[PDB]
Amino acid sequence: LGDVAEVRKSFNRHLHFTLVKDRNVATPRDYFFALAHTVRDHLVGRWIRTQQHYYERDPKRIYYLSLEFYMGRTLQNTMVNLGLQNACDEAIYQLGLDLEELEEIEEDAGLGNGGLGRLAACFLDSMATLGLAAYGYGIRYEFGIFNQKIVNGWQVEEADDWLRYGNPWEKARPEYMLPVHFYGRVEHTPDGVKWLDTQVVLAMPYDTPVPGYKNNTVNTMRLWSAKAPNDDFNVGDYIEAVLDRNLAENISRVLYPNDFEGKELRLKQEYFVVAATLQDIIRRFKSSKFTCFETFPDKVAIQLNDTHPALSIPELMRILVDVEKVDWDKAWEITKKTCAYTNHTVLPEALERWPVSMFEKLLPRHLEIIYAINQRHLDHVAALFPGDVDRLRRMSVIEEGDCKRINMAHLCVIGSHAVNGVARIHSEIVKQSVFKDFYELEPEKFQNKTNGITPRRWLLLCNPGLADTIVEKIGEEFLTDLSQLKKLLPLVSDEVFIRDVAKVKQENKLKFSAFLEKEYKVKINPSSMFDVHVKRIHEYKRQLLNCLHVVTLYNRIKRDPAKAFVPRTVMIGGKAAPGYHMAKLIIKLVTSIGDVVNHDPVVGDRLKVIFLENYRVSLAEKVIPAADLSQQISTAGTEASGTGNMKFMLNGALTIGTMDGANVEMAEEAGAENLFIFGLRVEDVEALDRKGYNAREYYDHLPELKQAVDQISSGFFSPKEPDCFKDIVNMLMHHDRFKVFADYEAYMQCQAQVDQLYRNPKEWTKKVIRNIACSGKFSSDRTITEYAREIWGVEPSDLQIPPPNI
Ligand SMILES: Nc1ncnc2c1ncn2[C@@H]1O[C@H](COP(=O)(O)O)[C@@H](O)[C@H]1O
Ligand SMILES: *Cc1c(COP(=O)(O)O)cnc(C)c1O
Repeated sequence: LGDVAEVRKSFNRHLHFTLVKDRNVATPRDYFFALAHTVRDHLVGRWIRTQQHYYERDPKRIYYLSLEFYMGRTLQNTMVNLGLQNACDEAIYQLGLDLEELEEIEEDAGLGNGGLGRLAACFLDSMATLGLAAYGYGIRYEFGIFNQKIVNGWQVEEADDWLRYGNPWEKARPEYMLPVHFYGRVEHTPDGVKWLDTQVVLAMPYDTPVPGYKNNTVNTMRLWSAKAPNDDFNVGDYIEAVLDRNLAENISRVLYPNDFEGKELRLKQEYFVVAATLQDIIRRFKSSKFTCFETFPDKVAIQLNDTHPALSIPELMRILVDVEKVDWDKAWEITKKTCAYTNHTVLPEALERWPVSMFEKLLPRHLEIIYAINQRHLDHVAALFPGDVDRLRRMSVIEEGDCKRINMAHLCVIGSHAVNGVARIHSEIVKQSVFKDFYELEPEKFQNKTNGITPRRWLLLCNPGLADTIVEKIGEEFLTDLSQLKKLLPLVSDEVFIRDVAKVKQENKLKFSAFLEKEYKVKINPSSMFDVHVKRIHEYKRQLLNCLHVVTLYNRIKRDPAKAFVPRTVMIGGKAAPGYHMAKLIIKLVTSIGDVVNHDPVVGDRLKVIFLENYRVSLAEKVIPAADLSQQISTAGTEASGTGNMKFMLNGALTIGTMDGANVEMAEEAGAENLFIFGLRVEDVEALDRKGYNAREYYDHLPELKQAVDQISSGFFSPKEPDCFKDIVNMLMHHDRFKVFADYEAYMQCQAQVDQLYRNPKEWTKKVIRNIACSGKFSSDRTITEYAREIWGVEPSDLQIPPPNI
């Protein structure tokens, strides 16, 4: 291989010319950067051609607007999409360095927070792999969300300085800079509408390449960085200047801030993307090779990932009507046609709203436009449904209450040609209840796009073991098209293949066990069940339900210490919101139970509790390839979809969960007999809510529940602070809105079936091979082809990029 040789040549010249350092003064970070730069060079060749090919063969451009972009680590994905993974592994070894060591040096891209963020990052790869003409638009947050640190068993927020040493992937484009306008006043001149006396913030773009698997199509991600305009002056004009400089800087500083009026910043953040993005979008349309804006809805697609970029609608109206001199009605039919919405937040309350006063002050022009839109619309409603006063209020963009407020979700539907849902079941609720009146008027608008996960990151990267077990028995083709996993369905009875499936899982379990032993300092039993419950630390996610399970499990080994019980390694990961009092207590409860269960000799190795500190995109790639059991035990009627569960199924993990969200469509895809479904279903939940839930009906009338709960309340797990979980008890007893005790029995007797199925080796791995065979639907490429066809009006892989030279 001359590849292995070539990688070694460029690494040295990068270290010597780009980094300007010799091996004698180079840190492992200097070694990562030199490697990262070598891998980036191979992307550049495609990138330049891909972006010039789009200018040349002018296709319709897709624009994914999102605040969240949970990208994670780039190096590994980049060299796998380039096939150099093996050549680099050999070349890095040849330089007396470990690739795995360098990969761990790389920081997590502090651009996401949860499911919405990863959704974006997966989608971005799929569009690239499917040869699409797409772009990712977002904010270049400098400090991300935060780093989780468990101090004395509690969560401590640490600042994420992931840009301290700088990203070796992103390329700054200060020449493509744009102005974002704020505050000021409006004026109606004979020429047009003019927005003057405005405060200006600079938008500086940073582009990061998005490579496609195998294909020469490498897209671009434009993330904007807030900067302030430069310059006689007094103290009053010095202090305001130095303050304004910094205030602009904290727009692209931290994701989802609280500060209490850090609300205006969150609004400012949204308009910073919207304005910057759209000006750049339009610029590309008019800067295209060879009255002008008629071809706009045929050459531009704008997907509004949740209510965050809801301002794109009145902003596009603004730019077209006030700047481009376009007719309102012409520009409005364009707006509707060039905009598509997606709703993740189920039930009409988590739906984003903003006071009119706050809009009156910050975006006075956008308010006029929104007011105008929410009239030409209401008048059309008064045409179809005359005299219906209560429909008008139910459908208005402007809401009433303690003060007038603009419902951004209404504006998203009124302004979009297609509104979609994340899961079939969820999507129906969006139609039938969330936007009931908008649905009747236009049912053809409302759609569904079931979410997906990229098979490269969530399989080829993290679990190459399981991948190669499918590669030689099917052929690589399954990586392009995931539905080809049903081709291994007749291998449910193949004797040589079944043991080779568990061979991979165990070869992964040991690697993660070593990580667990080294980092957390606990004796890990690899022969035990790898129970996992990694997600947002929230009450509706029911982390406490899994707690109660391990409490009874601990008491069962204390009751019958002789009994040969099924060994486990209960893993609960995730992060609590900084203000969330209850979720912080929940993290403490897990650590309190662990400091009891792990530090006990009667228990030994048949039970280990371990809270996963700093659950990220990098950590998920470690835990999921080595996980036996997967928990998605959320209260039914809450989880809309969820993408986590999908990563497990593909990596050979039996899921436990209620009949809600992604669980419904998985049990539909693989059969409810092949998944540990338990607890109340949506209607039973509805019925219990009709009954009027009481906790004492469950606490007084149970043996091992009473024990487990009065253990927590007594302070059996917090001996030095016996009243530590007072608020946890008081909740589960009086103000528990996610019926935790109502699914206690159901969860445990379900867990008994889980316990017995794992007692048998072949029948567990047989039920597992069903899950891997049915995961095909849950491909991100499937969702992207569905967006490209049912919404964006584009042909997948119709425009392919040829191999260039120099
Ligand atoms: N006049 C032009 N001739 C050839 N390529 C261009 C031109 N303008 C832009 N491009 C391509 O488009 C990319 C950057 O422009 P944009 O797509 O507008 O961000 C570069 O990769 C260029 O190769
Ligand atoms: C996949 C993923 C999620 C989403 O999982 P859910 O169960 O849908 O909440 C969240 N966070 C990280 C870091 C992930 O990798």
